[PDB]
Amino acid sequence: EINDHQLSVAELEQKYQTSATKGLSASLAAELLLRDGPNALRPPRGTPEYVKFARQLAGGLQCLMWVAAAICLIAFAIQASEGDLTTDDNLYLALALIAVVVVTGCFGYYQEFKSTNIIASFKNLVPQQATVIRDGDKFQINADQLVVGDLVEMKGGDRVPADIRILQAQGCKVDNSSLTGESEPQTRSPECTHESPLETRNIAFFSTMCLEGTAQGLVVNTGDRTIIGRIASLASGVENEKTPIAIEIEHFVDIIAGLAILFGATFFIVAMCIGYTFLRAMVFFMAIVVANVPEGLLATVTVCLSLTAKRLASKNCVVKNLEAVETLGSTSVICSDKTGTLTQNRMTVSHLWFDNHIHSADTTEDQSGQTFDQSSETWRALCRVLTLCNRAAFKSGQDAVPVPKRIVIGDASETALLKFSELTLGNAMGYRERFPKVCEIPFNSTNKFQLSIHTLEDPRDPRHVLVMKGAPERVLERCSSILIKGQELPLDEQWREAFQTAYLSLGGLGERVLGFCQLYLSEKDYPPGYAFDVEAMNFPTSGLCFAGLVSMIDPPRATVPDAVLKCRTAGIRVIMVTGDHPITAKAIAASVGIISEGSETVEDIAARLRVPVDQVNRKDARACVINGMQLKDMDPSELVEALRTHPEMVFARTSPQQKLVIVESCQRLGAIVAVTGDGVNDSPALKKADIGVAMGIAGSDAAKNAADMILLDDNFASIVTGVEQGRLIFDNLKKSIAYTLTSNIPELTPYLIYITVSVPLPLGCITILFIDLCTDIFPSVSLAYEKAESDIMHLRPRNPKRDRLVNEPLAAYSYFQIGAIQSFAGFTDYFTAMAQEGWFPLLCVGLRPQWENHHLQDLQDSYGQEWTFGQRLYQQYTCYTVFFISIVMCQIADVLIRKTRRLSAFQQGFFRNRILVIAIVFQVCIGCFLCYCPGMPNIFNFMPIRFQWWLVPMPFSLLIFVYDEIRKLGVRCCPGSWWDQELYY
Amino acid sequence: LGRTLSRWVWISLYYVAFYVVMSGIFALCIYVLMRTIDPYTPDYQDQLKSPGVTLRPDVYGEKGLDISYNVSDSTTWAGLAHTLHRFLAGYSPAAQEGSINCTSEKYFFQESFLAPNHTKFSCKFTADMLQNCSGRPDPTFGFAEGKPCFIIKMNRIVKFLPGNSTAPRVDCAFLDQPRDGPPLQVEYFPANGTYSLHYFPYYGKKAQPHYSNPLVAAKLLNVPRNRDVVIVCKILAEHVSFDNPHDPYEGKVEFKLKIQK
Ligand SMILES: Cc1nc2c3c(ccn2c1C)[C@@H](O)[C@H](O)[C@H](c1ccccc1)N3
Ligand SMILES: *[C@@H]1O[C@H](CO)[C@@H](O)[C@H](O)[C@H]1NC(C)=O
Ligand SMILES: *[C@@H]1O[C@H](CO)[C@@H](O)[C@H](O)[C@H]1NC(C)=O
Ligand SMILES: *[C@@H]1O[C@H](CO)[C@@H](O)[C@H](O)[C@H]1NC(C)=O
Ligand SMILES: [Mg+2]
Ligand SMILES: [Rb+]
Ligand SMILES: [Rb+]
Ligand SMILES: [Rb+]
Ligand SMILES: [Rb+]
Repeated sequence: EINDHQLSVAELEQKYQTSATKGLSASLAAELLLRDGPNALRPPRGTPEYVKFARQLAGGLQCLMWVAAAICLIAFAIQASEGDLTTDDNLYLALALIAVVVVTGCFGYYQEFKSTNIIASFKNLVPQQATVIRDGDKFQINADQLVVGDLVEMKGGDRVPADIRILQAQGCKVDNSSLTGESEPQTRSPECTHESPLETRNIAFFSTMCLEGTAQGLVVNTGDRTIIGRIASLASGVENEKTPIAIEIEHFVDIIAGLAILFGATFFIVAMCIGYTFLRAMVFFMAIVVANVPEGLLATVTVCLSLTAKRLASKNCVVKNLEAVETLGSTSVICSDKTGTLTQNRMTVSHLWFDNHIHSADTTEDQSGQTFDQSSETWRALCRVLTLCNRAAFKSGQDAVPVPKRIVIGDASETALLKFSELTLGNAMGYRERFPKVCEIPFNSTNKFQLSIHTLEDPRDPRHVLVMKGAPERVLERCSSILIKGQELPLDEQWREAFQTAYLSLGGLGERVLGFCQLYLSEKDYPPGYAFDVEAMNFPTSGLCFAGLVSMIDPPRATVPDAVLKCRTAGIRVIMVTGDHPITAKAIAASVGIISEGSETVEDIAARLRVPVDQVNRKDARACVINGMQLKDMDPSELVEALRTHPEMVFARTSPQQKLVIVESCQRLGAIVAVTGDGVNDSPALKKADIGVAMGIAGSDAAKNAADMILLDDNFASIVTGVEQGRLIFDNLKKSIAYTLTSNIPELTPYLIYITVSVPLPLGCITILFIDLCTDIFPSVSLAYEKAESDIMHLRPRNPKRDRLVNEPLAAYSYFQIGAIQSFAGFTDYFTAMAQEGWFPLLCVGLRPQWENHHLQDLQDSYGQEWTFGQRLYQQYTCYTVFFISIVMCQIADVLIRKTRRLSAFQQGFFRNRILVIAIVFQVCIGCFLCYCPGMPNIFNFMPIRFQWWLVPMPFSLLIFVYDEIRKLGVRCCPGSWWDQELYY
Repeated sequence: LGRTLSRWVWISLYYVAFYVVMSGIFALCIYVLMRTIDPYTPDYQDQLKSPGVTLRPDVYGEKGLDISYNVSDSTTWAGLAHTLHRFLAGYSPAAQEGSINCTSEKYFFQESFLAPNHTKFSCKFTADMLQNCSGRPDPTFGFAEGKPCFIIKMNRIVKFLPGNSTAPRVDCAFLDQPRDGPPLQVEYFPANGTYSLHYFPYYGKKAQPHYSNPLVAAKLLNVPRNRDVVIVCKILAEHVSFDNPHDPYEGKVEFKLKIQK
């Protein structure tokens, strides 16, 4: 790349077999097109859709659900050697496990397809073109047809077609705001300025836009060999990290798996001691390890994550993975690109100087801010000089698009002036067409002014307006009076000096100061119809009357200055990463709030104190601006110390890779980093981030493709929604998972006892399946429609290593306390239903052999009555159908108690969550349908049940409510160490 | 996890306390449950709608009762006969001694307990009623002559009445054998196959400790030799149903029989 802008035209036109005058040949240019391929970025070469659904099938919970299904099928072999009966339960359980993983994967694939298509519903499929000189002729072709060495002509308003070396140019200015963050329009000259082609001036870049001027050059690189291409392809090398929620789900599948292995090993050893054969004791070990696995928790988690993505979509924020919906609530540091993401990347007029006042304007797009004084006599003249002396014009049919977003045909300087006249005055072009243009001299260095002589509106004035605009010091050397407070006062040394003190004040803010002067021409010296001339001046090029100054800059976006504030009030550290020069960075960091008011760098303390920066101690500075040249000289230890030592940080003149280094360092130190971005300079550092947000309109396709979140409206306020909802689901999933976890023990303990005491089987697999995959989905999903238990948006960011989604207190509580109460409810109802129909609890002990024997059709009960296999099979089904209702009625309490973790249900409100109550009703309705529908006795294992056993568990449910209310009042009333350490989940 | 050894004791005490609290609740619940249970009468007895029918000798190789034997080999029917005999060792004259000689043909209704230790009186059944299908004079119960004696018993349901009009009778007959082969010729002992109506109602083991179910026997005379046959023994009574497809042993017992000579 270095030895292509340093060459001479003689050596270049031999390298590429072209001419700087005549261009490529029609033949060679069609050969190079088949050699080097099209001048287009290479899309990802791999998109197989089957390997797209396969990825959805893989996850931590999915891995457990997969290994447990394999365990079930291996059990269906250990239990096929010894021929057993009703063994098809294992097949149902394993098939349901695999079915859940499959259908949740299908959901995920569908809702990623939807997102990608939406993100492509805003993309521009209009071919970008170029003007090519081939065989000596200038014609217009598609940019994908250009080949290395072709002669290209660039005009104002034309996107640069390739990576070009400037051979000749007249005042050409391009917007390298994708490669660099350079808001300030950059000049392109045919002469070598640097050798890093990023900072030299003889090179134009692939996806940059020619703001103003005219140029002619040689294509030095096409395709993925352009600077664009190598940055976007480096972005392919970086590999996205696991989302935080994925790490926490993996820690959860560590907890449940370790608990399963402990449980199964304990009861395998116990079974060998009891006298069971090694093979059958190991089948029971397998049964325990499957019982710890949750069949439906993946479904409810996926549904919750989808319901908090629909919300964000309605706030014009689309997520690619369902996992991104949480990631912004765990974030501790936000890294943001200055241009485009934080600013508007649109030169608008910011300030003015007239009537000896520095007026300030509304730089916003919503026009929310406060405008200036628009009543002075001077303002109307200024709004005439700026309106008339503007050869720019809006494109056709944009009268519904907002004025800032409209496409204008004109210079960077003139476009802002035209939009200013449109907003302040309205119908700027129509107003300009009330004053014809007799003569004009727009762009000459000798005169340095845009002169336009117009004729006044009324024929009452044959007088002629002379409006001219240009650099203020080129204006004042040609003016003699100043318009102040309804008067034409003369230009004393004082007025000249005040003009200078305004030029040098509005230009110290990093703004484009432009000066405007005007004069009224006589009806006698210049009667209507004067024939003006330029070569021999016949009009006044001197003795004009100053109107005012107008200054333009790249302004901050509307909602950004408040968005970063509400982020910072949540403990999030906002850091800026820009490629623009340091002064602009500090300005748009103070404005938006990254740098607090009253904060000063080590270089500012050295001006307050007039001390060498060396002696100023660093710890006394809370801000710092670090350039790329001195970020490349800095080792890891220096970065960690400088990052913590100065809390508010602005990184300047960074590169694609330096941003990646910053993100990597923060992540290594133990932070969850989020990158907000636009343009190809952020595609590297948007992948490595835990969440990459891209502007959906102003962002380049590379940064919108290497992202996880797309803001379709470019509203930077959506970030401060993504945190709170993202926080809520964490706290609202910690609840949901908790509820579901409780169901393991009231299901396991039946079976654990069916072998330990040899009682008839209380609960069967076809019924635990109905508990997990039908009755307990609506409750847990409803638990995410809850509301905040604190000012979640003021809480400091969650600590990754201490604060976890599932911790040992949560699982231990949900199992050993609550699920133990549920197991007792089931056992009471089991012994009760059996005793009412003839089997007292003592006889139930050890009865399973004869209960399950197919050869005993005369088994006699506690009353001495003799039962066949079918009669007591139906009664076993009754034990099933009462343990079923025991669990569901003891979990109608669970959903309510888990709707809060610290506050009581009375305060929040029992019925405040609507979906929760709908789910409670649906739970009881599915129970009644399953028990009392004709045929369910043999379709499934549910039968009509007496109405006394519905109420045996209700005491237990109210015990659950009482226990959780007391253990929640224990934490809130007494925020003591004992309760919070031992009894808080 | 060893977070703190001293704190471990306090939370261990909390967990043992929680479990013993709920264990006391559970124990109280089972005891109040058992105090709500009458010991002579089942509280609900829902699934005991119609009675089960059980057969001796009971031999299931697979897929139900399959009794196949050779008359010329004592080892093929000795176990069958011994199961019959050890079954009837409690239907013995001096082992059924705790009951009373029952001569009331219509019924045995008893509303008050008139036996030692607040027990009730029970009806009697000895092996003699099975005149030919007893150890007297054939200790093979008909199996050595190719005329086997299969004894049919009905399951007992507390205060269950099977119909007053006549007595329940076992019709044993060939299942799907309408061929030129003749109907199963059976001689039932007691004659006419009647379970006498004074063995109903059953009032529970606490009420009638010495109660023994009535029995009927079928001497299968017509059974062909070296042919696998299938026989259905149905009990015909008002309150007895034999059409249940989820209990093939409701009011009927079906068995496969092969006598090989
Ligand atoms: C929690 C629980 N698990 C079972 C269960 C059965 C019955 C009741 N069960 C209960 C209440 C049988 O169908 C099977 O042994 C089945 C099984 C077998 C091997 C491996 C995994 C599962 N597991
Ligand atoms: C039947 O009654 C007689 C009296 O008629 C009595 O000896 C006994 O209870 C029964 N018979 C025998 C032989 O035991
Ligand atoms: C039953 O026994 C009697 C005498 O013991 C005998 O006369 C009669 O033939 C026997 N019936 C059958 C079917 O063998
Ligand atoms: C029955 O047993 C005898 C001797 O044990 C044997 O010879 C005969 O073949 C057997 N009958 C059949 C059908 O095998
Ligand atoms: Mg940008
Ligand atoms: Rb045992
Ligand atoms: Rb489970
Ligand atoms: Rb203002
Ligand atoms: Rb990413």
